[PDB]
Amino acid sequence: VLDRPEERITGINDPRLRNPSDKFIYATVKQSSVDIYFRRQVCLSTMYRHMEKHNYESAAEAIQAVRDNKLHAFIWDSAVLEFEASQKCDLVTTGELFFRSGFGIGMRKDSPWKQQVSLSILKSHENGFMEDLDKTWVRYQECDSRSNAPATLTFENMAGVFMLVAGGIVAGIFLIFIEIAYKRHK
Amino acid sequence: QSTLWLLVGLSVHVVAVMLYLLDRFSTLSSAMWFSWGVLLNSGIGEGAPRSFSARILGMVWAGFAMIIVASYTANLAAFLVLDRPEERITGINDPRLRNPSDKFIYATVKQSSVDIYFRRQVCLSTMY
Amino acid sequence: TMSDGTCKEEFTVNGDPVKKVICTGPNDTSPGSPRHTVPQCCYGFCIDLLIKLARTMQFTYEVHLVADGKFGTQERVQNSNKKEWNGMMGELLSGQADMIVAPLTINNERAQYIEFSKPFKYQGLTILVKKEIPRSTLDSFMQPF
Amino acid sequence: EEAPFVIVESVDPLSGTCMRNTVPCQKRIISENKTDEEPGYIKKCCKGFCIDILKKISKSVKFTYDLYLVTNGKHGKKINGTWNGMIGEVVMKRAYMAVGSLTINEERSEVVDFSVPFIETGISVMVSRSNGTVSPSAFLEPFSADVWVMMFVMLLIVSAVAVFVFEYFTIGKAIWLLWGLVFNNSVPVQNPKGTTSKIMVSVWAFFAVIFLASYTANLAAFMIQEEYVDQVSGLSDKKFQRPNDFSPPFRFGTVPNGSTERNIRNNYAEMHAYMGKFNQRGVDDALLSLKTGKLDAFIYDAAVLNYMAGRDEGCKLVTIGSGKVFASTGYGIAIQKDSGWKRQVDLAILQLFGDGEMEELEACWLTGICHNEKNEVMSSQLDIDNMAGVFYMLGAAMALSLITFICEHLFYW
Amino acid sequence: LLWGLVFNNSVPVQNPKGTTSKIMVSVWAFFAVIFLASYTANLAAFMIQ
Ligand SMILES: *[C@@H]1O[C@H](CO)[C@@H](O[C@H]2O[C@H](CO)[C@@H](O)[C@H](O)[C@H]2NC(C)=O)[C@H](O)[C@H]1NC(C)=O
Ligand SMILES: *[C@@H]1O[C@H](CO)[C@@H](O)[C@H](O)[C@H]1NC(C)=O
Repeated sequence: VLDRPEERITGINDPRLRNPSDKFIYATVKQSSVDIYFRRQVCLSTMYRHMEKHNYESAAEAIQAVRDNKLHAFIWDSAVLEFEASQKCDLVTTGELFFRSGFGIGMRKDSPWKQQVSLSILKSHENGFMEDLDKTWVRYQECDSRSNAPATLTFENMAGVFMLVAGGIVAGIFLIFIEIAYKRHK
Repeated sequence: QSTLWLLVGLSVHVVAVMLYLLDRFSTLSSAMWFSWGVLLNSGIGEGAPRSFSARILGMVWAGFAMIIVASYTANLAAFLVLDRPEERITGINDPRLRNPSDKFIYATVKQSSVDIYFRRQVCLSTMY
Repeated sequence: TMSDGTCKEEFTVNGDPVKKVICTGPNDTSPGSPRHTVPQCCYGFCIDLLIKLARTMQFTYEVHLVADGKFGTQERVQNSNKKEWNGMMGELLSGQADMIVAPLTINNERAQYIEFSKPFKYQGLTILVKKEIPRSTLDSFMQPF
Repeated sequence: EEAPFVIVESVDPLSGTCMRNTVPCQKRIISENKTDEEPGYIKKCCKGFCIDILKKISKSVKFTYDLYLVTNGKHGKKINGTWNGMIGEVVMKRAYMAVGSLTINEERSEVVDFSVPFIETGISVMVSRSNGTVSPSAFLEPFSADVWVMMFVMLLIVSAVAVFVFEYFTIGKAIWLLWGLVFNNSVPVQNPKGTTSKIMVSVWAFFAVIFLASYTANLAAFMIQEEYVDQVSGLSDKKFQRPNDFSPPFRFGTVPNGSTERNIRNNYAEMHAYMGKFNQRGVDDALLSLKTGKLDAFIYDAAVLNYMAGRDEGCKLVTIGSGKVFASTGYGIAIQKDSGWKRQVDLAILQLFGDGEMEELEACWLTGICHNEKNEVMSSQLDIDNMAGVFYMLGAAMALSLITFICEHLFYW
Repeated sequence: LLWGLVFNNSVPVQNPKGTTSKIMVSVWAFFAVIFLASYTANLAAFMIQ
């Protein structure tokens, strides 16, 4: 139990996310919505500076840099990142959702297609259409993996004592040789 | 659960008599003493079954009983931690202090300062 | 795309025909390139939704990726005073587009100049970090010794 | 009046007008005798989630407002092309806005406007409590299979060579002593040849005790486990789809003439027809009839069901979880059509989302005891499947003993 | 023999009188293994400090 890693990272309340040290880096995508949210936040300014120092250009690059242990933690959207984690695999999400908002089609002001598209989107939410899209190729197509467990026994664990096996055996060969030689002498 | 308890009491005897009849085909009672002891890791010894493979199977069943006692000590080490009381009460944020149930009672002194503080508090009215 | 001009079709797990569309745009290389406005081919959740929507509303269209990969935010450019909408938001607000179908967030900063539909997928924000297995076997006979 | 989104109260037996952080909400009872009239004007005062929302909006964009409860119909449905309930009160010009627990769909949007949704919600399924079982099947996890047989063959070969060099016997001797080392059991210890071989088995016992300490610790570690399941997987599940098999999971609650009602009716007609036998008295009757055994499956707005599951004594439950939400839409603030207020109200609610203030409202309006602390008492040797598999391995060993005895009888003669 | 039961060590096991006394030490070993499981678990518990 003692040799358990620092395996605890929560949402935006943990002091670590507030007093940044160069052991960790938290990055995002430049010019992104997350940048707006963090900028117009009163008492996260230190975090915002330290983050602005190391942001990226695209989501995929950051995913890769996290896979290569250059970037320690990533703060991005929830759907994209959840799929990317559960699917690729051996990456995990920690913490609870905080900036709960939605996605949406965009339009310049005053196009009648706005009034039409809103009704269309609702109709589509009703027919389960969106649901079957999601089930089709958003989720349920991943490295669906369970939770963690303590470590097991491996060969590197046994090597330290297998040496005493062969070492004792060669010592015993030499020892029986010399003991029989001595019993032949006296 | 009396089931994992009672199953071995019959399995030991049936496998012992099985190997005993095997040796008879080419010691019975001594084989029973032996199987009970080797399950219990007794300081009581006797002779092994005559053939090689019969005592081979005996030693396999011995490894099985070893896994049994390992499971038992593991389960006791578990029950150590599992039977821990609800020993966690924090300041005024825990939901329990917010959704009161008649299992707990939180009291103060009437006309006291604490009563003022809790009264002029917006979303602790149920608690109050 | 394949050399035939399109990109070859395929099939889902159920053998269903994956819809695809021809989408021009980037230089095929954003970091280092003059520009190569080359035809690509797109397909995605949003693409499916766009297809259904259009069939429901009698559109006709052509998709093109954004010029510089950035979602969009406000900025005051250098050597001027006019603060400008960056990236894709700008490509909409300038006149280069009539709609923006993508994973776009919703917040009042954008909602000043744009009109939003109802949300079509709720979500939030969260953090990703690498998962590590390693055990701690080290001179097992010696560490407690 | 509804679940924590809006609450009503008697005013104040101490002060004549009620406490701080509350809004006076009037009620017009019209249910007295029909003799002359009485518009029952009682001043009560209301408080809750949506009340706080509008209390902040009004200060942000400078309304003033009375507050006006409603009588004819709970929420609202179409009736001969007419609307009752809150929507009815809106279309009849008696109110610009309606607040509180109100959904969003297509049919309402056809006649009234809608602000931007400020809480996502949808359909869900609540059932009785669930229980778990034993997750592990065999206790081989404390080592890799490769570890296991690698050690196996290494030990066997070293034993054989130690015998072959000590003679310079009785294979059973070496085998049984090795197995006694690994199992710490009493063994028929023959052939104790007094030589260096004794030092060899001393080192053997060294290795064996180290390995057994490692194994017991590893099993103590791997003993940590948990389990849970729910025996329904969506509105598309066969039970709901085919509610006429042998199993009658029955009496789906679905308080009538709300929203989920009409959604179900427009999608699953036979489910509606068979669902004609249901629960009709709000949410309290639902929870009761679920507790007794009068029914097993409830269907209502997730936004109140997850809360009810949270602040509940004991622990009942909903279907698998959030990932099971059907036709996800959100609550809103329905304002009259084409009013100029719409853009400003929308922008103000977005402003609230921005500065992280919905956190406070979720913090002290929406929390539960059992909506946390996911764990279970670990499984002792109650695993009948694990032990049954081990016993099946034992019986296979018995059969192998039979067959090798037959083969030895054949090889002798 | 009693100390070997409590300690599970190799002992110079003399006098194995074959009678009911053998059933007696069988129950002895039952108690001993239960007690040793209890002791190892208890030490695992008290190790937290
Ligand atoms: C659902 O529809 C029924 C159908 O009208 C509504 O109510 C009924 O109950 C009222 C009060 O007892 C009566 O005044 C109505 O005459 C009666 N209607 C019929 C056809 O019997 C009911 O209020 C609606 N809402 C709910 C939640 O049930
Ligand atoms: C319409 O009105 C008739 C009586 O005029 C009534 O019987 C019927 O139930 C009503 N139906 C609807 C859908 O309003």
